[PDB]
Amino acid sequence: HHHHGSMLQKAIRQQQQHYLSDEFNFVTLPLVSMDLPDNTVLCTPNISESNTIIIVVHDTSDIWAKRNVISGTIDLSSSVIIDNSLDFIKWGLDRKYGIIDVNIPLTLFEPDNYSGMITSQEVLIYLWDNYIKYFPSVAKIAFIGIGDSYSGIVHLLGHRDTRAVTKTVINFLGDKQLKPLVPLVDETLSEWYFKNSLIFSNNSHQCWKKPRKKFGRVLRCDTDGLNNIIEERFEEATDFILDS
Amino acid sequence: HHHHGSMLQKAIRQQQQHYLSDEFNFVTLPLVSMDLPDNTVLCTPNISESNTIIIVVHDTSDIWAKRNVISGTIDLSSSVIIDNSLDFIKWGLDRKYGIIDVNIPLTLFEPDNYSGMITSQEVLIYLWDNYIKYFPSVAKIAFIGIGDSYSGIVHLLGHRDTRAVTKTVINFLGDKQLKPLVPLVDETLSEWYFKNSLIFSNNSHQCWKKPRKKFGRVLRCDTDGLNNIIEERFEEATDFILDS
Repeated sequence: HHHHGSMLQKAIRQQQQHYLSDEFNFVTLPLVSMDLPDNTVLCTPNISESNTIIIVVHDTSDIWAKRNVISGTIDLSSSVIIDNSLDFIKWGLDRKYGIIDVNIPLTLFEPDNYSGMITSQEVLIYLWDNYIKYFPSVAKIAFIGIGDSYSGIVHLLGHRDTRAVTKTVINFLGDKQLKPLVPLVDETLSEWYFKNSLIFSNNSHQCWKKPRKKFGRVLRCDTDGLNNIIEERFEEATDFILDS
Repeated sequence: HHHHGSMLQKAIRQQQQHYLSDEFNFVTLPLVSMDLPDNTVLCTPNISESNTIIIVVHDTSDIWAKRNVISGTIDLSSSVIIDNSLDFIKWGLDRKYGIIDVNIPLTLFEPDNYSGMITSQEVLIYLWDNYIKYFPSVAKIAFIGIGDSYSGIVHLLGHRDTRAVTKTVINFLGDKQLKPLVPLVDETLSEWYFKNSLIFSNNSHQCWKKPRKKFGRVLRCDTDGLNNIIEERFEEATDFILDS
């Protein structure tokens, strides 16, 4: 039986690309000279001329579907995309913010997602060095990282001076492993990162079973599951964003 | 939550198209002037110059995947295509037969698959009237219909004189409804159809809980599930094929 997991990852991002184009006319941010698909990064038009930007980073979205229990096969008509960034996108558009949506493919068929995290680091560095750094009108960025993909955000904070425009970082972690920030340029960054971040994790997390300050203010949600903790704490998150 | 079922149907057929091209260099049979995708019908090269053709008709393949039980989401790395026609394709290639593979999209989001069956009827009529009818070297066709898609086959038998080249029809039914053949051109066809068909259905089927001759020799397998009854009776099927 032939695996179908990679095809699915691309099918998911492509339907997302479709909705975001039809509904809010997003577009692609050519991440040329990297062997990643075009719709990896998507963004509001005239993003270059935007004041405030929300940048949402995530791994491929989950698919929920019922499953004929004994055949074990997936009910195609019940299949839906659980898009954890869509509500942040709609929230920011409704305040005329610039939106950047980054999609990082999961590393399937491997003990964990180390490699996906590395890709996340590389894409956010490309984004910052070739774009954004050359955005004239950008003032105030908020970063939202869903799942493992958040590694790319923390990496960028530590490997680029950034505090000129970065006002908030949010991480909806779930059951994933906490990402440390190890500053390279400035040690103040440790204190800044703790006072300007929210790291939302599953109630059932390994931690709390003592998180150190390099991790940046970890909070224990009352539920589990990325979708659940985002629903649970979307207001606390957006609240925290606006006060910066 | 946005449905994802249609995208999936196209993603499945497209990975199939990939394997069949890389592994046996299949190609597309332009079904022009119909608003169906290119990879609907796929076939061995030089099909026009083939003596014996196996024609395998099926609905979109199932996807099996484990599912994180409480989040309810699908394990992408465990996801696989359950391709019920692949073993017939490999069986026929290993005897140098011509292969034609027809894919009919399921009608998702509707009480049943009436519409898909109608599409199946239309594609096999297009195939027979614009192609095949004009194949010089074709002698001996066997039809294999998986699931509801078999309706297109029965329809063609009754709406076109066909017995010049059709030697066997096989239907791996499962739990679907039996397709009657109502001859239009010739009444002998009822007797021919019963003596030249095998209709394999699930042990748990509605029938046997008395099938009439218009249905063409229904057999009760010992298991349930298309994949299971094909595994169970692949030899009986191929056996029945060769004796014609």
